[PDB]
Amino acid sequence: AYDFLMPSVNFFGPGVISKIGERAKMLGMKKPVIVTDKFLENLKNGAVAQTLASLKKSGVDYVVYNGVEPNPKIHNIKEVKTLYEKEDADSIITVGGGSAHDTGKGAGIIMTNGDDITKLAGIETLKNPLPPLIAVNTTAGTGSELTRHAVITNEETHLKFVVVSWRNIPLVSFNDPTLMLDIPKGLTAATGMDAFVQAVEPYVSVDHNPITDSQCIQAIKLIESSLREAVANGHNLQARTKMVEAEMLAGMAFNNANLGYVHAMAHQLGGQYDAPHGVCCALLLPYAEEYNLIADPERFAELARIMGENTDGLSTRDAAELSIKAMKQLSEDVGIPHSIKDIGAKPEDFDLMAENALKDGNAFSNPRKGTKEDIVKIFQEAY
Amino acid sequence: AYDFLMPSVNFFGPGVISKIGERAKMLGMKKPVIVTDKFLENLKNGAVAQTLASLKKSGVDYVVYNGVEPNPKIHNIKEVKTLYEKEDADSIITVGGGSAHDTGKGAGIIMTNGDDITKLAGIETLKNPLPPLIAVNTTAGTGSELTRHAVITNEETHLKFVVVSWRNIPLVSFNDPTLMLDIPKGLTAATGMDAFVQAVEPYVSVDHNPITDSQCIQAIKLIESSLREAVANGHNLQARTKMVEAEMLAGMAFNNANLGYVHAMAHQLGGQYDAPHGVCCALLLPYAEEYNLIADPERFAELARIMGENTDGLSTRDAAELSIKAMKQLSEDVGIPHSIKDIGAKPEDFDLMAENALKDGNAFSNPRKGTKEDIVKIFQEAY
Ligand code: NI
Ligand code: NI
Repeated sequence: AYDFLMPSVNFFGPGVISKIGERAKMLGMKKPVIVTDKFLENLKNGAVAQTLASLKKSGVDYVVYNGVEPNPKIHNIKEVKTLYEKEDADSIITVGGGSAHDTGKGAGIIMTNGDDITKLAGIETLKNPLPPLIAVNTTAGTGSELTRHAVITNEETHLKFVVVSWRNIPLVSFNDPTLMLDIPKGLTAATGMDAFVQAVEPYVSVDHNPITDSQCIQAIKLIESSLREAVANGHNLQARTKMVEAEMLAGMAFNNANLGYVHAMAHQLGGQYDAPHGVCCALLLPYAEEYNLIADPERFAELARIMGENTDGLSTRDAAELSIKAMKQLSEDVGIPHSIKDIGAKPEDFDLMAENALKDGNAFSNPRKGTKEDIVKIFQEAY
Repeated sequence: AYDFLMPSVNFFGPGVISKIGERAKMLGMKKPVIVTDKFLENLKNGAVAQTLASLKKSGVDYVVYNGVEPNPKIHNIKEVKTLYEKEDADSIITVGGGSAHDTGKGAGIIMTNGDDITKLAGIETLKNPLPPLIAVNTTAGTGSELTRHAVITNEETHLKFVVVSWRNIPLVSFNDPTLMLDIPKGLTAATGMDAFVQAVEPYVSVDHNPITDSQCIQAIKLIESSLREAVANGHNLQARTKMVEAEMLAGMAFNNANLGYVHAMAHQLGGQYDAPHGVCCALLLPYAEEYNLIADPERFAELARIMGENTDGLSTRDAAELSIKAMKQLSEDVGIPHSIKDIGAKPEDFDLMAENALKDGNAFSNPRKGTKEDIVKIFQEAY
């Protein structure tokens, strides 16, 4: 009736990378495709270079794929899957942010099943599972290394459809804090807000449960205390670790109870202006939730306490505001723009972009379903 | 460096059973051994009868094993594994309490690897994993359907050794609240305390982490509010559900940070007097933790708040007591005996049983390592 979908093994803390090399060995895998963006291939902090070697070190082969695109295309999947057909892979290893992992998952399902991303779009339509996937992740925000979602972009009506199948879930997650030093200010603030959005969205979600609620708060608790630190001293590993924790505890929950509107709205803005996922999420949250108050502000009371607001003066509805206050404040501390106008949207675009909220699968888990009116009026509120 | 080990799919709420039949089908399995005790085979509330049929209903075979013994023996494993060699199994399904699941896991590992429970005892010594295991569980306490532990008993020195390998972890967990109506007063109080012990033990544990801490409290939060209910109105499903939640949220955490002494001590008493695991755990907890105070009573402050104690008057050490008070009170509400004397132990046995605490692997995760003296003095305190 209600399922809890998490990866079977998740490694954490420093060494987690090397240790997953060992676990990729002890799992009996030989020749995998590595899926990543440009930056990491080019760079060599943690890079791909330090992994490929660490991968060969515990006795295992390798072949990389550079050309991964932000907003993973149906083309990238075909390019990277065919790319390894020449080496006949058994495991897949994705290094990078969200955009990387979704592709790996794309190649994944299609590498086993009938090669057809949209035939495979919807809920759990696949019969076979993806080839053992190991998600080495470098962002502190998106939960994709654990998540059962791969969203693949496709340039026909420039559609963005969803493969929400369980047999996407990776076999092992790995989060080495050190691969996340790569994140510079701008990006740790972006992903760091994204994760946190992912945490409140399900915490108020229609389909939240004990487990969710639980992981969701501690995630925000960990963000309050450790986010701003990482944004200043990106080098501070201790905050870079607990931020990594947050991102997963957040993942755990948002995977199992979905998101509300903040994501449904911000998904549209992210691929109709190509504005970054995390910032368009941060800039929208306080208004998307200020709306959500009426239905369940009893829960924001927690969101607030988790923010470290002393709410024992306030009643339910009024405390729920102080949470919106602190949410909004936090973003202005990590240097997210305060209004949408800055990101460069336009009021003439609002009626169109809002119709597409009805279409985003994630929207159904909002605690309070809203008329075409009030949701456009949220975009105005966003201004 | 730090791993998080949970099953890949866990179902919950009513229907979870039938739904796992579907998932056993959609996974492409044909002929499994079912592992259970007497009671459930004999009985037919949820029984095995309702499962075997529900299993055949989604197109899959079946063969049961009745003779599972409390404190699973090395003999039971051999009996049930050979039992299905005649039908050549592909999946395994265990229905029942902890004693059931440990056996299923035993058969499991040995059904793939060199048939040698103790050759396979220790940490992660196995190379291959167990045949896909699905743990339908009927107790509200032991986490075994998720846990990476199988402890197999063996009558040579009457040793009780541990197969603490990850490749034990089941492929799917299922918790249908309705299969837990079978639990009568005495047993829901026993397991219900056991789970809760499992929750504090890691919450103070040396190797606790954010995820642990998180799941651990909500587990106790859910126990406070819903345990006593289930013990009175065993028929009350709503409390029987949130109790089922607790038991796993507890599992999640105690699997990843181990336990302290309460378990290390109570394990000995459970197989040197054959007294029930849960009650010998409940009767010991307040004293095992009253000792633990000095090292970290800052955390009991939470345990307490999670108990619903208003602790904002008290300082760290004194609040930590009120938690011991409430822990002790809770057990006397669900009708656990207040002293060990009642269970029928003896002071002459104490020096012997205490030496065996040094041997219990779980003991190493106690926040405060204790001399042979103070731990025997805990048994006295237990009196
Ligand atoms: Ni997101
Ligand atoms: Ni136990």
